[PDB]
Amino acid sequence: ETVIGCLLHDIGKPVQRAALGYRGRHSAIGRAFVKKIWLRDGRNPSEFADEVYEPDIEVFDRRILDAISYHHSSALRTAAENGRLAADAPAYVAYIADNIAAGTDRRKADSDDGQGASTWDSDTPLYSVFNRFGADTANLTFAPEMLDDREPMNIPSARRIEFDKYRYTEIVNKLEAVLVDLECSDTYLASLLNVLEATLSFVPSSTDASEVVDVSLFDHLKLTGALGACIWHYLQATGQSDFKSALFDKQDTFYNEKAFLLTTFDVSGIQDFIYTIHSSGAAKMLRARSFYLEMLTEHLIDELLARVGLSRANLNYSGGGHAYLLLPNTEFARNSLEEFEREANEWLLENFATWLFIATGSVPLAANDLMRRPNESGPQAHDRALRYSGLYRELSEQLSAKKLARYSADQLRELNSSDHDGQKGDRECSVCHTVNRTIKTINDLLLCSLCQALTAASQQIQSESRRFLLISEESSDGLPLPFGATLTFCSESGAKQALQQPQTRRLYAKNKFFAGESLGTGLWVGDYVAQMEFGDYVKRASGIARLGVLRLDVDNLGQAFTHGFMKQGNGKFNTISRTAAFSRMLSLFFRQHINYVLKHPKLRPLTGDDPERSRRATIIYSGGDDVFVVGAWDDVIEFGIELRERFHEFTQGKLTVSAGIGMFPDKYPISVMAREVGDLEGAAKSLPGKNGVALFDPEFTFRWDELLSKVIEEKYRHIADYFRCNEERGMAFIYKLLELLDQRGDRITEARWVYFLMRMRGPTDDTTRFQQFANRLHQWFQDPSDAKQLKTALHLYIYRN
Amino acid sequence: MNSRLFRFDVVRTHFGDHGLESSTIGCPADTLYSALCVEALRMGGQQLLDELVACSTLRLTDLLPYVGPDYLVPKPLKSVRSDSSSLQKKLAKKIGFLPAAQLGSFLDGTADLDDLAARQTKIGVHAVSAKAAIHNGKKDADPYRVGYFRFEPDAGLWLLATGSESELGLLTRLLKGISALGGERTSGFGAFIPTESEVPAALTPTTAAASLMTLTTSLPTDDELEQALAGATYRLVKRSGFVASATYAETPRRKRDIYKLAAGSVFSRPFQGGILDVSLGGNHPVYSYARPLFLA
Amino acid sequence: AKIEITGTITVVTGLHIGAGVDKPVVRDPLTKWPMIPGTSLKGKVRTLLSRQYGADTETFYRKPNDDPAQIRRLFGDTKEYKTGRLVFRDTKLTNKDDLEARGAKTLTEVKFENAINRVTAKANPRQMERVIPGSEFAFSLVYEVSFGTPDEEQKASLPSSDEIIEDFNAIARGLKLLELDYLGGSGTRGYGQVKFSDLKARADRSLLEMLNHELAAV
Repeated sequence: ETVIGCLLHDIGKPVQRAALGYRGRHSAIGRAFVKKIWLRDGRNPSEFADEVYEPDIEVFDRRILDAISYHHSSALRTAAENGRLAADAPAYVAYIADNIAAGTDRRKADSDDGQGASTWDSDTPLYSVFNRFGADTANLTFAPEMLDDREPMNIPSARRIEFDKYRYTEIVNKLEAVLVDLECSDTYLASLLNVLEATLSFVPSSTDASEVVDVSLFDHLKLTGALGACIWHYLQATGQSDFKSALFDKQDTFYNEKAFLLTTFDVSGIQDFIYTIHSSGAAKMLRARSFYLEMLTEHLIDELLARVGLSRANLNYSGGGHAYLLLPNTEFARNSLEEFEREANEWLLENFATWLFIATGSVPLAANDLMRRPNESGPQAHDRALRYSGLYRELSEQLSAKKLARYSADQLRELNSSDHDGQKGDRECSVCHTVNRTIKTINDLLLCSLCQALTAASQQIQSESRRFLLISEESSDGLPLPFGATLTFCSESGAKQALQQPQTRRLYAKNKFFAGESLGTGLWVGDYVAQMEFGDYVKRASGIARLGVLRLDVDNLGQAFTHGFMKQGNGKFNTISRTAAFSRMLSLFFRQHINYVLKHPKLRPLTGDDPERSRRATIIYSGGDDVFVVGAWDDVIEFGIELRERFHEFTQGKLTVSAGIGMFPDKYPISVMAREVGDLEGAAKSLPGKNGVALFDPEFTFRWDELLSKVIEEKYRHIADYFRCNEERGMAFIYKLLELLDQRGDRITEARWVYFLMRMRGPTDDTTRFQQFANRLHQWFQDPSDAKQLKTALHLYIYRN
Repeated sequence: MNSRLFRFDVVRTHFGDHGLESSTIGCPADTLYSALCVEALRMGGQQLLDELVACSTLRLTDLLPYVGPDYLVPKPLKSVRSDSSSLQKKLAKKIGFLPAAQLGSFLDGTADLDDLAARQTKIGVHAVSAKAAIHNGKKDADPYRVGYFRFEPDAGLWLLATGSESELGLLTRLLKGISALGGERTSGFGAFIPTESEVPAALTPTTAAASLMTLTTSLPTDDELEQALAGATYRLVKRSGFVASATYAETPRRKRDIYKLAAGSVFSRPFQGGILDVSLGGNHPVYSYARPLFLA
Repeated sequence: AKIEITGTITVVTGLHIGAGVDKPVVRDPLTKWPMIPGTSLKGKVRTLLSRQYGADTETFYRKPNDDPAQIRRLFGDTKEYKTGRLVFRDTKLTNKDDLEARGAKTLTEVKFENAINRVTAKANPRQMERVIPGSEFAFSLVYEVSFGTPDEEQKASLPSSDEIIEDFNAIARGLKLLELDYLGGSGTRGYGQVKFSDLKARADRSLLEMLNHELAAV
């Protein structure tokens, strides 16, 4: 109840874009925006008051409404030099908050016709975050429509979006849903700081046309808290009993001071936990332990929060076990940092010995090093952001030492010579294959207590209803967590009487960011489970019955911000709100927008015959850099290009990918279901253009433009179409064909090529189109790369049937 | 003392890690020395084993790849000074070995990475080989999926071993007659031919010569672990297994679960190695090797 | 040396060792040649030689773990484990050249098959991939000099020339039978009759001449 002004001092943009009849600027809108609706009053928003000197009304009613008061750098005079507001109000906390935010965020872009001010507007859209990426400048405009979790995914557009009502009576009625619960509870810093991510994701914070606005409200509203709730945990340790004095003479105290701390933590060994399963559990436990490793992951930042009460915007980055974190550069937090890193690690030696080890590096951070200085030319603005790389490359070389000495010597010799429970190796598990637990041999296989626990998850966790959960404290039932916690899965429909208890350590919900009510502090998760077990996607397929694998990682993601801004304009654009934006969109593309491209797809060149025949695959983990999907081979190989055709519509030619798709039988083991498809994104990532794909082998390595055009829609859309009408014709003829493409380096194979070609026509078929049907297949034969596409086109039809 | 360079012809092999369907290129010597205390009972009389149960006067390396004429010594775990791009930051962990020279150029971010990773696929392929399982009772037979490693046609595994030349002469007494190595060796796997050649003297044991890079998954004593850890760039593995051998003829049980250090790890100070014993319950001692050997 | 018996297994009809082209052969992933795996030459002979030495005297053997001594002397087990005395060379093709220089082009032909359902006389075709019926494979197998490890404290029982000649008459009837039977799959239909040739005993000097005559008589 002392950090409340971190968020709500920017509410003056969209209310006059919704025409609720206020007047004045963003300080005047929001200081009466929470006067019209929050106090349950039925008055008109066109005549609200300015300033009251009431003695009996305290902070909870006055300075909650007066937590904004004055936030911009031009109206600092009234709240101080007329005595309108004293130091014990959080508006001063919110004044320096947006000042250090927009002083490090708001900069006009490099246009021709400058000196443009940002004022009251009701038409302007946000533009693409990917404009400044690359040596080209795009003009694509993020249309500020509704984005609270509907089908489809929302894409950038080039035209100027028409200003309507329907999406904007929907935004304010969403603000009618969760901005009426603004009361003295937990819903301050956990509820509001997630459900406004999607609503305010395409809405800009400015008006100026001498700039191209890429930062939204939320990537600035996060930075109002992440620099505002940061400094409050820097505040009383630095010696402040009056907030005016830190902005009356020491408003330029951060010339060379360090008041911020940039940290990380990574769980090194996420992938080599999920991909060691030797037996049964290949079908079920492959998804559950990845669901386990992502579920304590969000809990793993949450104990670095629960010790101090920071924001969940302090994770500016999140996804894949990794979470960049900004802290105050005090020493109470730095001490309790290493309390967090070591003790959770100290818990890990009871359950997972040498797999998971988390570790935190640190960079003490100034404030002038982010902002572009006055009078920074070419040889002067270039040296400002070299240190902005120097807080990342010399943050990676903080955890390029912790990942080499991971355990103390007093710790390992506890475990270096032990057999716990003192028993025999007749009881030894199958999945996690450990010995120390009494192996409770259920379901006719020796499975440990952990492997017993994950079998209890998949009764309800991969079903399509029980995607809610609960983290309680250190109890017996559930999945065990560091820092005194269990982890469970349930529903919160009729079990809210177990969700209104104070024995809940952490609370979450599923993908659907549920406004109106609260089903949990939800995050972005994987709910695409068509059927539960892996065997149900080889039990239906007319054609071959092969479980198809898919793994795909976006290339070069270490150069996403270190060298992804500094090639166009000499890198003045390197700032925290411009770099927490694409890492706020990747938390929707690879975590929620993949549910659109899977539940109702578009491209169907193998299956066809229905536009919204759902993809029968199942994604292992929707998160971050890497997507892992396994289903039947049929739906994956179309969707594996189709998702990339929802990827080249966002980066629009700057970010590259390489995927991997293989086909495997049902009972195939996992430990070589990820060591061979680790060559299929291991060979087409070794492409000179790096934007390709590799199917079924390292010798098929094809570009993304060479695959959907040359292979399928040219060559596969040649073969099975002449006997489209005779759909059941001899594929016992077509496996003669690709013998010849292996012996193509012999001379008479030209003769045998045309020989077998006109061994198909005659008087028993329609031969109006046969001379060209072999001639297309005759010209493809001679070229030493035309048939390279052809072999895959032949393989698609024989594996389709 | 001399040392011994051991050139093999390992075509297919299977050193598992956590089961059978995977494999490893390296044999951490607690797997190799345990063979020398089970492929000596099959030649000696349990006197050759008892000659070398717990002496550890012999320092031997592990079974690391070689591609052609150059030893593929391991990628050390030292902090690279990658002042270059982040792709070759990531390209280091996709590289397990490198030739005998480039390590000093490697450690400061001053080296190539798309030739060493380009000789990864010159070592050999991580293959698989499907097989069909038991007629369990009278029912339908299952498969069992077992995966291996396959070398290139000009590779194998190397070894450097030194110590007392009498107990070194009994290694080459054993190895000229040690059969198919690896795990699943009663089938065609792990078979090879051991040959002797003169060592590279560029790879001397620098136990205190300011190059504290080992060539063996090893361990010091439990107390002296507190001394060799302040600047240790180390990784921990499991060296577990099963035991179920003659003179121990009961239900198969396990070795004791140990966690030795890495095999190319670089430390702060010199250390000693000793034979840890992993017998938990039962008659004859079974023991892990942990006696390292160093490198320039 | 050890007693490492060589061999030259010649296919005489076509052989199809499943390795599951829809149903391929065992493809050596280096040279894309045909091989014979070490466990389709071991795990077949156990299903024969435990029904020739066993199943003479009305022995059932419902698992491979209760088989007789000179089975489990040679093949080993999980309960008693005398010794694993037979380690087989996983073997692959000898002459790809003279097979192809004398006319072949593919090294793995395709055989066609049907399946007439006897309800409506309908043909259901099927394609089967064999090896070329002249595909001469080389072969070896390793018997050891075998200092036996005694699980009892009857220390260091090395077998001399007494017990070892009984197991030479085991593999004799191991591979006399395999010349008169299968090696591969989709059986009772002519797939993959083999013919072992040029067998030799290979390593004392007095012992060796009788070691031939078990295996020469197959």
